[PDB]
Amino acid sequence: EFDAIKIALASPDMIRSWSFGEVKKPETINYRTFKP
Amino acid sequence: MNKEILAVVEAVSNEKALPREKIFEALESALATATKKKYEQEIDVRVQIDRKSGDFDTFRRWLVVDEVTQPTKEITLEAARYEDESLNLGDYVEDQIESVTFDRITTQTAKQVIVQKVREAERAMVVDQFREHEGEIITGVVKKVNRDNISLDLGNNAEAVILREDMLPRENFRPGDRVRGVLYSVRPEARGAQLFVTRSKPEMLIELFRIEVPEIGEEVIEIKAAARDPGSRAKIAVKTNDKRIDPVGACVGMRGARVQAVSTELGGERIDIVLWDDNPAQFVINAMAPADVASIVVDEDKHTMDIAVEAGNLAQAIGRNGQNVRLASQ
Amino acid sequence: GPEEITADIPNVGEAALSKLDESGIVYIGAEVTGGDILVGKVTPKGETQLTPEEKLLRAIFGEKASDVKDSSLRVPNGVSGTVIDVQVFTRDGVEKDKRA
Amino acid sequence: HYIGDLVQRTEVELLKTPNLGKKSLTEIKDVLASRGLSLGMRLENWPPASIADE
RNA sequence: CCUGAUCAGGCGAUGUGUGCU
Repeated sequence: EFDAIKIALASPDMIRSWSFGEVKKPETINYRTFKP
Repeated sequence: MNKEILAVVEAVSNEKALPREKIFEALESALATATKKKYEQEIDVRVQIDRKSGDFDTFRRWLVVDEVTQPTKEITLEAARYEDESLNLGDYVEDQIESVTFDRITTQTAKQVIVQKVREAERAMVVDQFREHEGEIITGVVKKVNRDNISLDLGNNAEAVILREDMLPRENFRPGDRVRGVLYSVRPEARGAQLFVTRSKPEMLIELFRIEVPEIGEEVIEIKAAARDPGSRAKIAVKTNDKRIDPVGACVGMRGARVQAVSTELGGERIDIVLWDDNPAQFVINAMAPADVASIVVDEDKHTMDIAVEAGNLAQAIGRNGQNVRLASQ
Repeated sequence: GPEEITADIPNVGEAALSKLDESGIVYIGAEVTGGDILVGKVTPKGETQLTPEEKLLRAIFGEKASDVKDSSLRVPNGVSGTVIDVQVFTRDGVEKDKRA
Repeated sequence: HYIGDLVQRTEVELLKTPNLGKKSLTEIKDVLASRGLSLGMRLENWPPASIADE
């Protein structure tokens, strides 16, 4: 399956490739409807 | 007359063309069934529903009998003598009413019974969908893998099943594989009926070659006889309708690309398009394809026929289980 | 909204709702085991969605209630005992039942 | 006065008398629902086998 | 897993102790 675990620093190109979107607001969860 | 049932009848997404007043009566009978299911006296139920106002009422029954069980719905003829014998044996003559109950337990019971009646209406409409064709050459995609039967999903939520004795002996189906067949029966099983097919008849290959050949529709060539031992071996004799045209060449396509595709409809059929001529002598001699015919005798009174051939041709003209020979006979 | 302490709970048979009274608090002196209902308390979950069948049902009964969750107190799984005492507290502005 | 004698005649035979009224028939079915009485019984006069003298 | 009739509804970290090995 795998052979080794490798660690290194993370360039910002790589960090933008991990994600699936951007977060822009501090709002947690809606009220009266328990949906984000 | 609250007019809630007025707008409630005219929802009308799935039951517009379905019976609206009958669905209203069925929902009323479900609610009255729950209302029976809350008291302890086991009395039968009757809801009475109005179309003009929308409002309704709940009546109890008395259920004329010659017996004593179900005693809150038990009546007899000597008790009908006080009604001057007007009741007959057996009737469900109602002689009582009930009023109302809020009852969140019974509210959940009404929701469950309404889901049951909605399921019944769905089954009824699916049988109505089957009633508009009643049986046809139609394809499906099987979804479930049961024992000696395969369940098939089709379009517009209709379904079917394939029986194993209706299926091939060796060819075993698997999900993701499409199967086209002629359906021939809808037997009423428990909680509604389901479609059943049999994709093994010569009708299936016949309609497959009709959908395949463009000369088959336009009467350039006629399909004289289609004979199939299904899955194993098959020989069909066809001729051109006086056009000097290759019937095997037109019904074969490019490099067998009709019939070898059409055999894929049967699931591996060994099919032979065969020639046919004017008199039954040359037509049967060419329907003895693939073989060589030296001579053929026939009897004009009683329909009997005899052929002779070499042994290297006799092995080809006989067949394993008489498939070629019974094929030419039928 | 507020939460009721009523006896008419959905989704449970008579097996759980047998020790309760008409008010929804278990009888003083009743042998209970692990897994039974002591106080029947249902909550409004919030409306949040409705379907054609519940629309039809809401026209039939006229009940507003109608999307209700259960949050009944139940005996922790394993203990036993016989209920010897029941205390109820209400803040002002609330009506009192038969029990209080 | 005893429900056994009421059982000795059938319920239809009870219905052949105007001494029974409308609510009385409901009371008849309500008592007979408990499977104790009015099931159309017949004895010799009073006693069955377990109704023996001892 | 638990509860009811294939569907619905239920899965905490810190700190303070205190007690056992």
